[PDB]
Amino acid sequence: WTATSGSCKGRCFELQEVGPPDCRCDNLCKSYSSCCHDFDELCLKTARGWECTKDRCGEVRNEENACHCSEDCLSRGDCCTNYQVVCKGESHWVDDDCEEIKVPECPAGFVRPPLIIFSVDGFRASYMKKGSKVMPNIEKLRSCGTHAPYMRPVYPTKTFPNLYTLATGLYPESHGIVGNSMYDPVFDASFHLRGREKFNHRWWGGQPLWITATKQGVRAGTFFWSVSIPHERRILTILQWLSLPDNERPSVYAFYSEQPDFSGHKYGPFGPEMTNPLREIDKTVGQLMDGLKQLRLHRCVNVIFVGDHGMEDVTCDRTEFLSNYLTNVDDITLVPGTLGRIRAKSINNSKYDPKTIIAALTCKKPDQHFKPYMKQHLPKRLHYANNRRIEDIHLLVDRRWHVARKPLDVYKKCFFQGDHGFDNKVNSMQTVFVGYGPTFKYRTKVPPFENIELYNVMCDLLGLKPAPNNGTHGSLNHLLRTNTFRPTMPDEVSRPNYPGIMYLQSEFDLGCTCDDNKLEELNKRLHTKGSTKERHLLYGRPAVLYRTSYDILYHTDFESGYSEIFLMPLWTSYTISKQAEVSSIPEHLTNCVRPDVRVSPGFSQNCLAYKNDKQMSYGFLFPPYLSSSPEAKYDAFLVTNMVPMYPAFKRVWAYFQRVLVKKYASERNGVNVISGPIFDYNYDGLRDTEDEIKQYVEGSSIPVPTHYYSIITSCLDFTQPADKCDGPLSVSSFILPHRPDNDESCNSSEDESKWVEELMKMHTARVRDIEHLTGLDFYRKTSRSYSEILTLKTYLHTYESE
Ligand SMILES: *[C@@H]1O[C@H](CO)[C@@H](O[C@@H]2O[C@H](CO)[C@@H](O[C@@H]3O[C@H](CO[C@H]4O[C@H](CO)[C@@H](O)[C@H](O[C@H]5O[C@H](CO)[C@@H](O)[C@H](O)[C@@H]5O[C@H]5O[C@H](CO)[C@@H](O)[C@H](O)[C@@H]5O)[C@@H]4O)[C@@H](O)[C@H](O[C@H]4O[C@H](CO)[C@@H](O)[C@H](O)[C@@H]4O[C@H]4O[C@H](CO)[C@@H](O)[C@H](O)[C@@H]4O)[C@@H]3O)[C@H](O)[C@H]2NC(C)=O)[C@H](O)[C@H]1NC(C)=O
Ligand SMILES: Clc1ccc2c(-c3cnc(OC4CCOCC4)c(C4CC4)c3)n[nH]c2n1
Ligand SMILES: [Ca+2]
Ligand SMILES: [Cl-]
Ligand SMILES: [K+]
Ligand code: NA
Ligand SMILES: [Zn+2]
Repeated sequence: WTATSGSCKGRCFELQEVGPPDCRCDNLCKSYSSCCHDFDELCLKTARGWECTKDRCGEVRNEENACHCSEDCLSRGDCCTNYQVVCKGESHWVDDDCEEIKVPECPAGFVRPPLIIFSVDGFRASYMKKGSKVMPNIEKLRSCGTHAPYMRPVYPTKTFPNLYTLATGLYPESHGIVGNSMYDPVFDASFHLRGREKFNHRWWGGQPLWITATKQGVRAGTFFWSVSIPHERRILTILQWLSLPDNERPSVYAFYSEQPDFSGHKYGPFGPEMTNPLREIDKTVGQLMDGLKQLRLHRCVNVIFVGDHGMEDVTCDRTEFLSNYLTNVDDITLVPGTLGRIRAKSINNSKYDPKTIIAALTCKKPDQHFKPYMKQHLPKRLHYANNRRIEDIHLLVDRRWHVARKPLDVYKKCFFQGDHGFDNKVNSMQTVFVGYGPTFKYRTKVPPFENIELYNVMCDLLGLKPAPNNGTHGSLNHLLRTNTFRPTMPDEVSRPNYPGIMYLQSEFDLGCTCDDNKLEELNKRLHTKGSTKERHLLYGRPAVLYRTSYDILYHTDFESGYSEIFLMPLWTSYTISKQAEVSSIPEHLTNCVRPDVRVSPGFSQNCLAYKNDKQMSYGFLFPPYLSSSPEAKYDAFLVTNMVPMYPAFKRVWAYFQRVLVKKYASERNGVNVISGPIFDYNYDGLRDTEDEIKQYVEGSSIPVPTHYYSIITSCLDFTQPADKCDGPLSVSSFILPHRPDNDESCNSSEDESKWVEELMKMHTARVRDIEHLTGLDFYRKTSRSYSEILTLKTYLHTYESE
């Protein structure tokens, strides 16, 4: 109940919200049906429109007007945005040359430059170039400020997940808004776009920017606008808030536009009807900037122009129907559209089986436009699993397609021509970023980056300490003129042991077998003391950031950090020059495994466990194919270089090591490779402790990895070889799921040259994703600045075209 018989007199767009049943006068009251009776009349004036005209100049203040052209309007802070232009001979902000803003030029009483976040729904990244003729204000922001060619949204590329990621720095799995539609089994409640439940605070985790600001004594403008409040009135409200006295004036403001997304759904991303919505967004930007100039704030405010996701062409006829795959289509609930989430219709139904649902949806049709996954098997780069709100069964839908349960669902819900929600690597889902202001750089282009990074930067801009989040603070320092955040490398927690030769061959009973001079004896010894280490370990050894017991092991061709707890390397490092040659495993060595005389039998794997385990085989981290000499090849068969691998996965791994590593070394002028195992049994994206491991090689304590990673580094200037690089680095990485079958690749019964690289590209990763998953910190010793290394660690190689 609201006693809607209070009044909004002097309260229009009040900054603190009042508690029911007192009536509300804030920018959200409409959405709760709780505005006072007189809100429309007092707070939403429209008389005479939004612009001054010649004849309105110097008028007598008429308080009924939407905005004013009278003499006192400036000191009142309520002129139409074009007042100085029409009535004072001033130019529009867009018609002024840009001039570097070296320092904030702010009115007395401002303690920090304000921040205005201008967010645009469905603003696809290519609109910046393709709509540039009809967006002169936006284009001036872009070319004068700091801009990226595009910004990567989070998955799913829906509106609420992305806006809340912008506000918090968190993946949807951590903030809790994991789609536009959700069921939470603990609350037994549902969350929907339409309606009441979405206003309940228990949906919204982490700490959004407005709460971070408030807690630290920075005042925030209310960020959200009821849909019926027109854009002109939102701008005028922000500009009025900017005229408040110093003790009441917010320091951060948000404007939100429902366009161009609204029209993109109806007409497709490039429908000829899309020109008008883009013109209108630009007109609104122009109104803001003209209004800031009038208040002498246009060289004082930092403005962020940011999208939530792009838009793709999608029509009704590109719909796959689960009823064409499943016989039991009625025993399931599907969350449909550009992603699929499947659960049982009834938890009382004990004959529902996710296993058989997945199998019935797997590679069933020659051009099938979606792929089913258990959520823990989704590419780790999506960070889309660790939430009770995310259903165990997920469908990744091809760009341009929809998935629905039954055909009745589509024609009884062609309406739409655009949609979004797909994999966040898809070009059409990319969105925009432009920063303009004293704290941003002047005329600077920065590389594409992920929207999870912006919360830290907005905190920096406001002098706030960010709540814990998924950004990597410092990775966007290159956007900023000042206010940079100077991070330190994390401290190593465990230092390694460097074992020498301590065991005789005969002490090992591992059931392993192998068919195996003063000039060359001095050689082997030096190699084992780390003589070639500067060749194979180019950026220092990775730091171990948790408490554990491990050994550094040196060899001619590679170096490893061997874990006595997990019985295998945490990491193996080697360099393959452009000239390197691929050999094969000689026949006498096909099944050779050799004890490592530096490592006790008790901390070694054993061959017997593999013989016994009919499901599990083994592979090697440093590949025998890339040995530098027949003598060095024996090192590759050490029991300490061995890892557990399903035969189905060995097909993948063998092709990567035999063909692809050499291919990248040719193409990139040498590569440094670091590979290792990952254990993430609870799919939280974080290194498992040993008591979290759910699977072991049968009869033994050898833990089975959930994934294998590799980080492949070279010189960005590929005229210099990877091992002699004078400047910036270039990286690509991956985190391959370690699976007992290749069901994920529909073409797997073909030659590895037809499917393996495609699989690896799907599982592309950031070095930072590998760091969370292993508790290691890479690139500890380079000649580059730490900020630059942080940027490199957040890089994702996406394999999309331009
Ligand atoms: C992305 O960045 C984020 C932010 O840094 C990272 O997530 C953090 O990870 C931390 C490490 O795992 C985690 O720490 C835990 O916090 C527990 C306290 O949790 C509450 O308090 C915080 C702080 O205010 C709050 O943010 C939390 O909010 C969560 O929960 C509610 C709903 O339940 C949501 O509204 C909200 O969205 C958020 O949900 C998300 O996080 C939880 C995990 O906490 C997930 O389960 C959800 O799916 C969702 O993703 C909470 O209200 C604390 O209790 C934990 O302590 C246990 O573990 C420690 C280890 O030190 C152990 O020593 C203790 O004994 C204790 O164990 C006890 O509980 C166990 C479980 O019941 C039990 O088995 C034991 O026997 C013990 O009884 C733990 O320290 C932190 O909460 C989150 N923060 C957020 C915001 O998500 C994230 O890791 C990053 N991702 C990547 C890939 O890097
Ligand atoms: Cl239909 C619809 C959908 C969303 C909105 C919003 C809306 C606007 N800004 C938001 O966050 C800002 C965080 C800082 O960075 C910029 C975005 C949020 C997040 C809470 C989800 C929602 N206002 N009106 C709406 N109407
Ligand atoms: Ca884990
Ligand atoms: Cl959704
Ligand atoms: K076996
Ligand atoms: Na297959
Ligand atoms: Zn939309």
